[PDB]
Amino acid sequence: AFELFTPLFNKIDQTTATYVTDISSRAIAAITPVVSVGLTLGFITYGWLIIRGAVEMPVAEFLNRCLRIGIIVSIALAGGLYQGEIANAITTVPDELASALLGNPTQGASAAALVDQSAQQGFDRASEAFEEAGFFSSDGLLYGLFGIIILLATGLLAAIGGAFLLLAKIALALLAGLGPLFILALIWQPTHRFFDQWAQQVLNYGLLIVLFAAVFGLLMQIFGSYMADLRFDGAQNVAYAIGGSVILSIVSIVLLMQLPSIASGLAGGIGL
Amino acid sequence: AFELFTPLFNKIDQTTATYVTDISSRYQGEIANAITTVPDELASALLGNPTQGASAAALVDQSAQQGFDRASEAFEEAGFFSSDGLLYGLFGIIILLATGLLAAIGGAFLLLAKIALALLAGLGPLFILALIWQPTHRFFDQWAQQVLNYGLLIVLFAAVFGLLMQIFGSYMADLRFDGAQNVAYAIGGSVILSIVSIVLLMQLPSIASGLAGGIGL
Amino acid sequence: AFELFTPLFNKIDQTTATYVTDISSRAIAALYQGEIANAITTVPDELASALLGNPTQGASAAALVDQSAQQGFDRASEAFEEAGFFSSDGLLYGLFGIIILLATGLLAAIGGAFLLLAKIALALLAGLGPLFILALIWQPTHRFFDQWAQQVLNYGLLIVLFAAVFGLLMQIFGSYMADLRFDGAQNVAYAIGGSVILSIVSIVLLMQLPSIASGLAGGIGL
Amino acid sequence: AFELFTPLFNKIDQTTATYVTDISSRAIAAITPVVSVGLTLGFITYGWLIIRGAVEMPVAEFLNRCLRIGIIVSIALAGGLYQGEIANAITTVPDELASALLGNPSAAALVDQSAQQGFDRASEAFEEAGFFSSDGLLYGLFGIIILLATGLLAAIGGAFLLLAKIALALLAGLGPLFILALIWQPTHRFFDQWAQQVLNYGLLIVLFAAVFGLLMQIFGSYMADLRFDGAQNVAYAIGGSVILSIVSIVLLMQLPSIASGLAGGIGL
Amino acid sequence: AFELFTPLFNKIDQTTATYVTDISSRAIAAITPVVSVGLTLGFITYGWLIIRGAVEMPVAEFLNRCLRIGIIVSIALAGGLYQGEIANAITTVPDELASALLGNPTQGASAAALVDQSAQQGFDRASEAFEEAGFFSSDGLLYGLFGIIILLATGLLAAIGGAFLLLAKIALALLAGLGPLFILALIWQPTHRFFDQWAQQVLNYGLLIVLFAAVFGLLMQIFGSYMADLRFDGAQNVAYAIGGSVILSIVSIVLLMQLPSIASGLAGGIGL
Amino acid sequence: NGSVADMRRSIEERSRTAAATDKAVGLRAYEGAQQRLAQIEGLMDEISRTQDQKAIE
Repeated sequence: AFELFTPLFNKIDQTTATYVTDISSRAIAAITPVVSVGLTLGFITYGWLIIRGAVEMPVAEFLNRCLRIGIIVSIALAGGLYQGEIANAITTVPDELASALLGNPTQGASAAALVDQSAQQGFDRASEAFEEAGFFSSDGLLYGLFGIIILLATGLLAAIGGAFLLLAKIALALLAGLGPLFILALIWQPTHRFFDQWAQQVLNYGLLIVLFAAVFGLLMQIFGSYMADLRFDGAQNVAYAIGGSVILSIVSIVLLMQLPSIASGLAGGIGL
Repeated sequence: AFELFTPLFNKIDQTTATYVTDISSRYQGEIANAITTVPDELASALLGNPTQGASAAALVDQSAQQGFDRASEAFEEAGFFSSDGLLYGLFGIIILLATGLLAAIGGAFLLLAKIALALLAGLGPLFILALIWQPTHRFFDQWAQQVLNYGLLIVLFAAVFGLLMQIFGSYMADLRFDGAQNVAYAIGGSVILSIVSIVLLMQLPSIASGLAGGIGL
Repeated sequence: AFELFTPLFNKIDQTTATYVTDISSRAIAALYQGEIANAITTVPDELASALLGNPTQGASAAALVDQSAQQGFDRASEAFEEAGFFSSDGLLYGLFGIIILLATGLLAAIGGAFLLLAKIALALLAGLGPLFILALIWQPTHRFFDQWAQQVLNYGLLIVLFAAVFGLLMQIFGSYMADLRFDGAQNVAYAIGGSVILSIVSIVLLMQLPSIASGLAGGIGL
Repeated sequence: AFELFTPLFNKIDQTTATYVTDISSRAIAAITPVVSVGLTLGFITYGWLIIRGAVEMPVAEFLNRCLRIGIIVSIALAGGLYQGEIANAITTVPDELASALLGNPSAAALVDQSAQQGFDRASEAFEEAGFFSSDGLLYGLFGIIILLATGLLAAIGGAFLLLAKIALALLAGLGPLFILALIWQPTHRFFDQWAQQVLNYGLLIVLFAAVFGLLMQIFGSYMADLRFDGAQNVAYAIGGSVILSIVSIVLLMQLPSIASGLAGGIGL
Repeated sequence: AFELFTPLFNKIDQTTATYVTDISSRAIAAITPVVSVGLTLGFITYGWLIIRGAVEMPVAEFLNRCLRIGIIVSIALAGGLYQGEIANAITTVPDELASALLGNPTQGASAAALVDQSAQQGFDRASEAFEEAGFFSSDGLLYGLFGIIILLATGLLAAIGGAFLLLAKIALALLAGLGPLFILALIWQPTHRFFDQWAQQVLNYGLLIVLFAAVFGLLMQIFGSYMADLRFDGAQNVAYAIGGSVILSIVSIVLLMQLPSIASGLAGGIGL
Repeated sequence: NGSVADMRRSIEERSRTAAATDKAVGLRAYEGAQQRLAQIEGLMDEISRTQDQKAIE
């Protein structure tokens, strides 16, 4: 059978798990006990000093500031449960792509799966064209050119969409890993802009992934159906079929090329 | 016959209707308004010759059909000459690619305009309610700016794309592989028309965005 | 003969007249025709001899583009004929013809389309002119006139630059292709390589021009 | 064997050494003694003149400002150790590309190996085309597609690596002129801009080395498994090749914008 | 031999001379005597009027202002030596591209010449491929495709580089021709920005011409040597050779594409 | 054996020489056939003058 997107997605997920997620988890685990005891002892010390000589607002400002620091540090250190958030993304892709808009019930499967199926339909048509080229020894390279055009259309469309999905996933993994540092930026007023920028990028790539998931799934399913109905029989005009293939491919490609600017623009439009 | 843009447009329109329009409703007037703004403008705004009645997808399909029919004739000639015939195959590939690329660019920007306008119309009421409170005024301002952007987009592509695609369709409809027409001249005219139309269309979106930004809002 | 840009330009001019210009003239009457004829004739005057140097008698931009593209397409047709002679071992000449045809078509289309864009934009701006000339009556609407003037300057500089540079480049390409021959004395690789190099050089030079025009228009305050 | 990136990198390194690193070393070495003595004599003379002339605060103003000028000049003239920095950049590329993300224990090597696998598949396709005299140009087209995919992926990645290396070398060479800019307040912006560009191209080089190594290794393995036997579908194999190529290409395209954006995001 | 960049550069140089440089030279020469006498007589007149009747600062302000005007006019009239600067540019390109970074002894060649030689090597390899295609009547179009690939790679690299060299030369010629109008713009404060912008563009295109000269010379020489080693014998892998050709071409094309942005950015970074 | 260029020259020489050899063999053989016809005609001239039975046998 055709299995390309499943191994590729598993490989990229293993790579990101080993290099971003696991390192972030290990780094948080290494600092959590020491920082916890140090944060507690520092709070105790500063309390004693402020009640014994330093400038202090005893009950309002000290409690409020301590609670702010504590809550923010609790969330950032809690980002140490990264394995849950990485699995959440890897499962957010298939749950949405499986049945959210397909309508036809699917028992259970993944997401890239659909890109693989549509690309398989296109490549099967290209393979049939190559077979026809093989039949006609000479006067057969025309079918070879037909197969090349089908193969290129399918490959360009699938590669464009899957690569932007990969970019979104990698960026989200890296941002989730680096999360706790920028959650700590909330504690320092000079360092609030770092959290603002991190949040803006997170929103950018989340919108990015939503838009590609939805639109790419729709367009690739349409392309897959069209190619699955293509035949080199005596009843279908070859020019009409190949032209429809290239038109669908290019239409989908240019739409998908407009989506990233839309995502970045929306992220910028929200203040943050 | 060649029917690609009509089914694709119907598919996208029904998908949009079931999801964005229907969810927001539970609108149809404005959705039909956009879906009819495309054909009424593309039919007769700049064509000059009075067409009886059709849609944007219809005209794009007819012009692409003329182009693809010429590619099919080139493929048939390639089939006749078993060897020394792949030259006609290359001619057919060039014709097919030119026609497909022009039609695809135009139809895809039309699709983007329609989808964006439908999504904005669906999300409209939130941004109309944004006018209640002074801090949330900028949300309505941005929504209005995007609405104007994509409306200008759809107007410009409707008009210019209809004109250019009709010109290309007529030119290809007069193309023939007889002994009286120069093949090089014909294929060169085809590629020049296609490229001129695509690059002209490539300039339109920036124009639409620039006008939308130029109006204050 | 090869006549593509002349009919296309005439078609676009008739459309632009009947829709943009005549409507504006009729509305105001209820003197654009001169401003439209001047815009159309600005292109011919510059292309014929301003930077071309060779004293062409009299022609239009579409004319020169058509002649040079005809030279290129004639060479492509000769390549196709040679491909027809060699039944097998002849598709190499077909590929040569495809290369020549694509180079000539790409360069001619890029310059012609930018010329068409300039003409269409200038005609539309001239038609909408009075609405923005009236904008000087009220102070808040002065910015509309400023923007309209800036865009007019942009597209006028655009049309001047493409006229001059495109004519020079396209005539150079036409002469080079007119000297190309598939005889036994000329290296086919050298000829096709010169063709593609000239085509690509001209194309990327034309690509840099619109940014220059917009930048100059922005540089002038307005 | 296939050796193309090793000779090219060595050639470029020689050109950068002879013409951007040595010339800077020659200029700094020539001026170091004379500028050193002149600065010392100027310190002495200015101290005497200000204690016998224009008002100055010897305890704080003179010593502190002289210390600032001295530290800045010391750092700027320590750029005369250009060979260390150029070799540090030369060592940087391979040490990271070899095992940082590969997990398998120079960088002008992995790209060559993956491209060799791809071009070997293309060569096998060309050989099959040779076998079928007619009805064989289909295999020629297959070989051309494989060749173009492998070549364009490798070329994009390697060319951006080359851009990063050349830019970092030029910035390191021009460094001292910009560390000296800390001396005067009006010229501080020049150091800020130089630092921002250094950060830009460092982030560029890290991102390209890591991601490009991963992607090119994946592509190389995939092409190394490609075979024109009777058991593998040709369309599937060529399509996977083009999809992997294009995916890697566009992913790499996004990276320069990312590097420039992070460099701008850091204040500097 | 392959000679394309030399004739093109000579054509552009003759055009830019005869119009931009020669018009400026003759116009300056025609006004130089008239402006000289007029400025002298105006200085005498204003001196007499200020010493008899008008408001004057006799020795400091009048002499200093006359000196400023005289120095500025003398520099602006030194533009009448246009041929010197046009030759300066046309020789700045070859001297730098020849041996500044190549490190090879130079007989005294130039830019168009070196581009022509390297492109000749590439096109000779393409011609040999075409010859091999001619030998194998059928089963020979593979060599035709090889030749097309070689031809396209060589041509596109040479075309990009030479076209940016041409753009730099044309832009510098126009700027030098229009220089006096912008040097007179320093007289009045409102028109100062015109001179600032003119200077910025001069710096932009000078940096462009420097960068393209150097880098394009190096890259095109490397490509020429590589193609000069290429052979269709039984000892070299055709796939390896063609792949190296396309890789070198694309590597050079994208590196060069980064250069215009770098030049514009440096010009903007310098205040001006 | 040898360089690929030598292989090319040898193959082209073989092709041209083969075509020329075919033509030359055909031409000379046709000359021989015409002489053969003359000989047959001569044998029939002898048939007219045959006298005894042994002679004609």
